[PDB]
Amino acid sequence: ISASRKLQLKTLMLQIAKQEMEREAEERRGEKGRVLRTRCQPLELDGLGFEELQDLCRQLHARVDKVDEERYDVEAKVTKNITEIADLTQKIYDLRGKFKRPTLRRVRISADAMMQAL
Amino acid sequence: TTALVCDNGSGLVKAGFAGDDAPRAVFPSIVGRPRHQGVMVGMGQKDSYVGDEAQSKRGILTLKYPIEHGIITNWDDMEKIWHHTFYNELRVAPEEHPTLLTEAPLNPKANREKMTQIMFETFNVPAMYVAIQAVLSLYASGRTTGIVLDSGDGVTHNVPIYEGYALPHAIMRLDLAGRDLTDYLMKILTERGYSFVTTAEREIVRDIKEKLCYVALDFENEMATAASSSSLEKSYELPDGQVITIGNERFRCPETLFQPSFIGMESAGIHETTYNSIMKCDIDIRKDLYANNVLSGGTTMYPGIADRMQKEITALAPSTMKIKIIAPPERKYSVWIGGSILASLSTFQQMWISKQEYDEAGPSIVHRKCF
Amino acid sequence: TTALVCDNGSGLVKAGFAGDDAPRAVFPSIVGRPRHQGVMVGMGQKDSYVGDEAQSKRGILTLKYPIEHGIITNWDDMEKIWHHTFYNELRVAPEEHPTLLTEAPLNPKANREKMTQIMFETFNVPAMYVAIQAVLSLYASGRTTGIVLDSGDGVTHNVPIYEGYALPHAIMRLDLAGRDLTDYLMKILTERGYSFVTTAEREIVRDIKEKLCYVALDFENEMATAASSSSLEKSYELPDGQVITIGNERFRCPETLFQPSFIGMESAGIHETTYNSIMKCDIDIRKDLYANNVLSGGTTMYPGIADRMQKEITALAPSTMKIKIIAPPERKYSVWIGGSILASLSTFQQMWISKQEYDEAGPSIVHRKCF
Amino acid sequence: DDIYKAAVEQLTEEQKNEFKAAFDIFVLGAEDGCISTKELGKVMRMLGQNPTPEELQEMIDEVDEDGSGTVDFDEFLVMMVRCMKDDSKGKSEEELSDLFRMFDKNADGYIDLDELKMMLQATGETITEDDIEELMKDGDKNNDGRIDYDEFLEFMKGVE
Amino acid sequence: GKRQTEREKKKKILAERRKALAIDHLNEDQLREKAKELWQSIHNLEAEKFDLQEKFKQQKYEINVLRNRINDNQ
Ligand SMILES: Nc1ncnc2c1ncn2[C@@H]1O[C@H](COP(=O)(O)OP(=O)(O)O)[C@@H](O)[C@H]1O
Ligand SMILES: Nc1ncnc2c1ncn2[C@@H]1O[C@H](COP(=O)(O)OP(=O)(O)O)[C@@H](O)[C@H]1O
Ligand SMILES: [Mg+2]
Ligand SMILES: [Mg+2]
Repeated sequence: ISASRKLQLKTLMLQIAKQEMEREAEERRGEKGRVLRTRCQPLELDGLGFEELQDLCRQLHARVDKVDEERYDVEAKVTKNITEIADLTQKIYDLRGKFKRPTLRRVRISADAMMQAL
Repeated sequence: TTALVCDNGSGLVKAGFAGDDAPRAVFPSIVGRPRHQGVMVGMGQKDSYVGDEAQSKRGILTLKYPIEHGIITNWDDMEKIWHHTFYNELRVAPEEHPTLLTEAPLNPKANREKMTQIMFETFNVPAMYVAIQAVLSLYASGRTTGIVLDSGDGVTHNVPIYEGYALPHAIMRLDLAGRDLTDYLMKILTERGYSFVTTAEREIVRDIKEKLCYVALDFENEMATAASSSSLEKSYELPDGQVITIGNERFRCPETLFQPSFIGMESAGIHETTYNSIMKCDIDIRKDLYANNVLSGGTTMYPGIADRMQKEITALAPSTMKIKIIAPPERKYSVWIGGSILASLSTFQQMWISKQEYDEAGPSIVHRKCF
Repeated sequence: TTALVCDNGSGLVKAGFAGDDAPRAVFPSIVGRPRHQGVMVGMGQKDSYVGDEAQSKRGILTLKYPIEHGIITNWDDMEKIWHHTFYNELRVAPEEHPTLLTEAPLNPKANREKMTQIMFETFNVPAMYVAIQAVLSLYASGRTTGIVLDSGDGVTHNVPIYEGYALPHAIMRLDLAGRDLTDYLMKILTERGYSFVTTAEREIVRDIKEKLCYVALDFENEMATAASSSSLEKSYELPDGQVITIGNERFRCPETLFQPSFIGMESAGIHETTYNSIMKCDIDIRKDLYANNVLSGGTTMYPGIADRMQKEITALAPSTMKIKIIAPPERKYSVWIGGSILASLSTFQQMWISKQEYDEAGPSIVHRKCF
Repeated sequence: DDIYKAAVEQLTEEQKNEFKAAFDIFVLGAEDGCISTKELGKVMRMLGQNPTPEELQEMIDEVDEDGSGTVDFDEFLVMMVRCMKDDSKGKSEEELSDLFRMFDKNADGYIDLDELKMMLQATGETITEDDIEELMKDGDKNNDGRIDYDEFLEFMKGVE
Repeated sequence: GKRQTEREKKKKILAERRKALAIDHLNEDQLREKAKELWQSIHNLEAEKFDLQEKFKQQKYEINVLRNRINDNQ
């Protein structure tokens, strides 16, 4: 078929995919927000004595430090993920650099203007 | 700041700031004192014209190259050339710019140490680094393997590299280069009557070689054809008239590359030292080196050399391997383009020889880890 | 969850999840540091290429196997190999999977204890179990009796089993295996002019051995035929051209198995150590062992060995017994298939060495009831 | 017309006036404004940024195939938008990776032809045997059993 | 890999994450305000950990993709 028509169809597909990705991102954001709302339970502090409220706060802070520990664990895991991502990128660039070393440079800076000085 | 990628070479000094496509200023490296007496007073006659200025007043000068074969034989003249390059062709004081010189393989140590001592004491650069002229030419091709034949004007050297690991035991450096071809052409021109003797007329013979000579695909057939017909005789106009006609001197001058017995050298041509350099490598990387043979340097610009060399190597090599010869159109400045690319890298930014390091270990720092 | 059936071996590491037909990832067990200098900057050059990656860059590496003869001589390299196997070839963290290593018979204790200590401390598996490499090969054949000759690449061992009761006093372990055959082939190739010396070229000689060599049915007749005609000379193309022609080296390399006097070893061939292993057994189970002789391991893949061995044993054995040699087409992975079957059993599910047990008794738990 | 009018706005009304002045520069002039057809080659000669032979071939396919001897304003601007650099640089590497990951619903590490067909028909475009099969010839260059990662990464180079 | 060093780093970071405050030095409204503030802080904790999980999932998918494409070489 004609190249222009196929290119137009490819452009239509890419734009539709981008729109779907943005809509799915909106869905992910809303779903994550709602789930986060569900994770944190409502607090009813009305008519709470010093002992009850203080104990509840201490329990909440203990759970907070537990969350700190879990976030440290998942942080170590995500750093491992980042490290292996970097290793994969390094290996891929190594495979591509068998023929793509002179790719990164800048040429034709100022010498193309200077011609009639001599 | 930006780095200065200088490239001393031997015959043409090529320099320019890192990160561009072509050197900013390219000019012959000759320093010529006047030789006659001089009678006009107040004409403002200097004592030494360097660079491209001495290619216009060459009628009354005695040009003498300060670099013979890679090595530097006259340090005062080389210092003068560097001073000119920094101050008049680039107009950037060296106190605020790193420099990246280039050096042929297997050169004397004292040359490199004196070079770094000059750059650190006289010009007082912040940091300088010396790199082998073939690795840069491999950078410019965008490869990471391959065996590069860098036939400059001073010395022809053939450095094989695989996967970034250079093979130091397989470097074959041969001292036949463009200058010997100029001398041989000047010597065979005498067979028709044209005598060039003065050191100024060597430049005219060099121009003849550049504009007319070409490498024959098959030597004997060309010798037979030029001896019967007259379709090869190309004429050329000297700087004063009296056109000359070059016959079979056209392809006999650059043939010396493949038969160094013409100028009395014993060694084998550039077609067989490449095969020998390959065969010294390990048995498992010979296919890749066969497929990625790289040409560089000025003297490899002869019309028709990328076919003669491929034919010769295909004759020598096993019949199954594929022989491919990479001959980019920007051959002459390949080393400098590679130098610019290398100086523009972020990973390389900590390999410079910083001045405080030189102050602590002396000029012998160059042979150390900072190579 | 699923169990990891790893099988260290010596020459090829075979691994995969329990319950399949073939190992998921099979790759040579070699770790090769680069040996040259390396001039390209930023190429991303690592310090050690392991597994199948070092069989492609072997031109500039010095490959060295971490397992010599069953035993492990270089624990750091073996740890590196295991780490690669778990993380890159299977991509399953070991924190959530039991492992089933395999070990040759009659190996040093310290090797096994160090293996279990590594698996429990570094990789931190839930539970690991070590099994003898011949019982698995007997599992894969679907038998329950029989004497199995598992001629691997490191060590050849011959474990007889009857009705599920192994006979510990009749195990005949011989240290001739595929590696010694590779070295002997590399040594007899020099009789035609081909010299392979580098540790990288040992791989080329191994490929020659795999693709060309075969076991002769009768040795003297083949030696006489190859010395008169030329119907045996098969040619082979090196990794760079220059084809080579192997004459009577074809059946002389694997003949070392049946005459270990060729490489100077005193002991008797694999045709006579099987008969000796049988004769040490009781007088009433010799018929069953004669009828169910099993072959396994890589080195028993030579074309024509299942007939030579049967002829030899029939010559040695009494004339009435029937000699049958089981040679399944999936010989190479027989041990691993058996390992998968064993790990998939429900009755076996309580034999693993659980981590709490190791914490209570130390690494010496492996010699205890949990064998 | 949506893509057509987008290309129209690519060379906006200011650029339209500039190129109309240029057209008056290289037109025959001193005439009724009947508009010739050779002006599309005259602009190629005048600009220095000569259109590629692909654009001229497209013009021949579109115009002068019937020997009209003139170029429509619509066809003239069609040719003009085909010479100026209305490039999109082929999106971005991250954008390509995201779009291809969404295309790889099966997470196969590549794109399958069924995946391609579903993605295309999810846009509403008529994807029949004239598609896919031609795209097997055209969209998939390797045709090595699937559409591998580098195949479609390089396939959408410099495209919209 | 040298889990002692990892545990020491965990201890240092947790000490950085350690928050010890007054528990019997505020009135009922101040106590309720502190409870609400702690609730909001751990709510931000839940949100951030959800983000971490999502980004880790994305990273793992990209790791699988890159591993597949690098194995596709040969
Ligand atoms: N177009 C050309 N054709 C043939 N020979 C050339 C051409 N250009 C340069 N040369 C030869 O190459 C030499 C320049 O080589 P060059 O690469 O500048 O050496 P260096 O490595 O010292 O820079 C000149 O002396 C000349 O003899
Ligand atoms: N098709 C074959 N023909 C001949 N020899 C082979 C063949 N395949 C493998 N081998 C030999 O067997 C060895 C592999 O044996 P293997 O069973 O993998 O040992 P391990 O018991 O350590 O796994 C190789 O080193 C090779 O020498
Ligand atoms: Mg040079
Ligand atoms: Mg085995």
